[PDB]
Amino acid sequence: QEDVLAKELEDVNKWGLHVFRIAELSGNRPLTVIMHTIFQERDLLKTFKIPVDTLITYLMTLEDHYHADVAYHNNIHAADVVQSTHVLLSTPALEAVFTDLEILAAIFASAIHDVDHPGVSNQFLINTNSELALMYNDSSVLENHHLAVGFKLLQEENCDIFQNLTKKQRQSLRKMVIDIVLATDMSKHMNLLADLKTMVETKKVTSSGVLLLDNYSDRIQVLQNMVHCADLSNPTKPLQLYRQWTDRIMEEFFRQGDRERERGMEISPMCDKHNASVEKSQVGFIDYIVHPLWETWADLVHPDAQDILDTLEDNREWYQSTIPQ
Amino acid sequence: TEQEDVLAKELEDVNKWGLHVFRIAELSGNRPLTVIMHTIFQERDLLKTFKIPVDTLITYLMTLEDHYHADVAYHNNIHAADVVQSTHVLLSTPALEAVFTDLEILAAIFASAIHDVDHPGVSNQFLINTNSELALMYNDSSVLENHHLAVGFKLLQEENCDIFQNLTKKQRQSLRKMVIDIVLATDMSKHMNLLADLKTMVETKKVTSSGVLLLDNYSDRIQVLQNMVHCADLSNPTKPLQLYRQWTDRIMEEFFRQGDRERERGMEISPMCDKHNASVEKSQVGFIDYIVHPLWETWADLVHPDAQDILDTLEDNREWYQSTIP
Ligand SMILES: COc1c(O)cc2oc3cc4c(c(OCc5ccncc5)c3c(=O)c2c1CC=C(C)C)C=CC(C)(C)O4
Ligand SMILES: COc1c(O)cc2oc3cc4c(c(OCc5ccncc5)c3c(=O)c2c1CC=C(C)C)C=CC(C)(C)O4
Ligand SMILES: [Mg+2]
Ligand SMILES: [Mg+2]
Ligand SMILES: [Zn+2]
Ligand SMILES: [Zn+2]
Repeated sequence: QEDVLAKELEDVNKWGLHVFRIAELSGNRPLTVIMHTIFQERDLLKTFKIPVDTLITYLMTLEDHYHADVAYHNNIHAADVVQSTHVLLSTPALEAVFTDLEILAAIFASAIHDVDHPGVSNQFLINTNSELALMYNDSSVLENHHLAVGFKLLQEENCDIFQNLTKKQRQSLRKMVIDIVLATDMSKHMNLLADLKTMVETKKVTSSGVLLLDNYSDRIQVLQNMVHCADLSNPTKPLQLYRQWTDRIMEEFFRQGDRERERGMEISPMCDKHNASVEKSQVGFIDYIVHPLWETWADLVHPDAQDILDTLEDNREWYQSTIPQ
Repeated sequence: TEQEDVLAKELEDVNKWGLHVFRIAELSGNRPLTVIMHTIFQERDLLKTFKIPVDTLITYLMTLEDHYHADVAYHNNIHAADVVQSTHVLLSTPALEAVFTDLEILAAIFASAIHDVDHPGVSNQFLINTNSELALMYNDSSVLENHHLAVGFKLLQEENCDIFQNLTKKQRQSLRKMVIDIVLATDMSKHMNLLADLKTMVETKKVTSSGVLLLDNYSDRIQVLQNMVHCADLSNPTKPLQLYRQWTDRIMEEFFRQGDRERERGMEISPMCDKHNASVEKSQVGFIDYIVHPLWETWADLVHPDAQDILDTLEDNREWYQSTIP
C-alpha cells in the first residue's frame, strides 16, 4: 500500500497528478509526501543542505496547520498547488530561467500559501470584525496570515529548513515568498493579469524558444502569476479532478453562507445553498477569470501550455452542457 | 487648583503653531494626549456632532495614552499629542475651509492620535533585521504602522472605550478605511512616492470660486489628509527653535539607544544611531534639505500663502542648525 503510494508519486511531473488518491494512500499527508518528493526530484535537499529529517519535521508541522475540517482550503489544496507550480516551473519556455533559490521560493510559497485557512473569505473576516482583520487592517488579511504562520513554524524545534542558507539567501527568499503569497489575494487578480499582459506584448525570447527576463521586477511578476495560475488550476485539470474541487469549494462556500445566515448577514455570492447555480458559476468563473489568465499564460509560454488550455476549454464546454435550455 | 488654572491657560493656545506641548505634558500629569485631544474635540464640537459621551472619550484617550511607552524618548505620548495638535492647526488652514467633512476631520485627528501607539523606540528596518515578532507578523511591510493601527482600533473594544459607538455603520466603515489609509502613509518608506503625488496635485491644482481647494473624489481627498498628517509628523523643524531643539534631543537619544542594541549584536549601526560617530547638527540640516523642506515647500504651495510663516520658520531653523556646524 505504501507500494501504491510510491507508484502514484511517479507522476509528480505530470499535470493531473492523482492528488486525492495520494492523500488517501499517504495517511492524509499529501503535502508532506509531495513536497518531499519534489525536493528529492529537484535535488534541493543537497543544493541547499537541508537535513532530510528537518524537511520532514517542518512539512508535517506545516500540514498539521492546515485545517482538517475545511472542505477546500486544506492540505490537499496546498499539495495540489505545490505540485502544480512544480510542473509550470519545468515548462521549456522557462527552462533554467529561475535560480535554484527562485525555484525554492515559489515551491515553498506554494506550500504555505493557504496555511491555517479558516474556510471563510477576507470579506467575511472584515465584516465580522474578526481578530484577523483587526490585526491586518483589512488588507490581504488571510494572505498576510498564511505567510506569518508559514514563516513562524520554521522556528519550531528542528523545523528550520533554511538553516544552511546564507543570511542574504534567507532575506532574498523571504522577500520573494512574501511577494508571491501576497499576490494570491484575488482582489489583486486584475492588476496581476494586466501586468502579465503587458509582459506578453513586449515579450522577448531566444527565438529558439526560451524566455528572456532581465530584471527582478518582471521575474517576480512571472512567479506571482505562476503560483496564481497554480492556485487557479482546478478547471484545467482532468474533469474528474476538477469536479471534486468544485464539490469542495461549494461545500466550503455553503458553510460560510450558513454562518452569514445564522448571523443575519447578507449572504456572499455562491454561498447560498438555497439559491445556488453551481455549474453556471463555474462557467462564469472560467469565462471571466480563469480563461483570461490561462490564455495569457499560454501566450507567455507558447505553445507549452496548449495541453493545459485545451483541457480547460474542454471542461468549460462540459460544464456548460450540464446547464439545460 | 493653581496648576489646573495654568494648564487651562496653556490649552488656550491649542489653535496655534508652537503650542508649549512639553509644558502641557508636565502640567497635565503626563497626559498631554488626553488633554489636547479632549480640548480639540470640545473646540471642534465633535462630542456633540458624533454623540461621543465625554466619559467614553476620556476613558479611551487615557487607555490610548497608556499604550505609548513612557520610557521611549521620542515616539511617546508627547509626540502623539504634538502630531494631533499640528494636524488640528493644518486642518483649519483657510485654503481648506469647508473642504473636509466632520467625518474626515474626525478621521485625521483620530489617525494622528493613534499613529505611533505602542512604538518600541526602534525602526522598521531594525525590527526586520532582528527577526522580531512584529516583522514576522506583518511580513516586513509597514511593520510599525500596521501595528499602531491594530492597537489603536483594538483599544476601542475595551470597557467604555468605543468613542465611535453612535456613528452609523457606514460612518464607522468609512472612518476605519480613511484612518488606515492615513496611518499607513506615515511609513517613511512611502515618503518619496507620497511627495511625488503631492507635487502632481499642486501642479494641476483646482480651486473653487471662493479660492478654496477643490477635491473631487476620494483619491484626492485622502491624499491631502495623508500628506497633512505626514507633514504634522515631520513638523518638528518648523516649530519655534526651543521646541525643535528638544525634539532633536529626544530623537537622538532614541536613535542612540537603538545603535547601542545594534552594536551589542555586531550589526552595522543605522544612520544617526552611533553615539560615537554622530553629527547631530549636520544630520538635521541633511534631513531638512532632503526630506522636510521638499515636503513643506510643496504643502505650502498647495495652500499658498496660508503656510508661509511655517515655511519661514523651517528655513530659519535650517539656517540656525547650519550656522552651528564646526
Ligand atoms: C466574488 O468573486 C468571485 C466570484 O463571483 C466567483 C468565484 O468563483 C470561484 C470558483 C472557484 C474557486 C474560486 O476561488 C476561490 C479563491 C481562490 C483564490 N484565492 C481566494 C479565493 C472562486 C472565486 O474566487 C470567485 C470570485 C473571486 C473573488 C474576487 C474578489 C475577484 C476555486 C476553485 C474552483 C473549483 C475553480 O471554483
Ligand atoms: C534612514 O533615512 C533617514 C535618515 O538618514 C535620516 C533621518 O533623520 C531623521 C531626523 C529626525 C526625525 C526622523 O524621523 C523619524 C521618523 C519619522 C516618521 N516616521 C518614521 C520615522 C528622521 C528620519 O526619519 C531619517 C531617516 C528615515 C527616513 C527615510 C526617508 C527613509 C524625527 C524628528 C526630527 C527631530 C526632525 O529628526
Ligand atoms: Mg489563498
Ligand atoms: Mg510612526
Ligand atoms: Zn489557494
Ligand atoms: Zn510619528
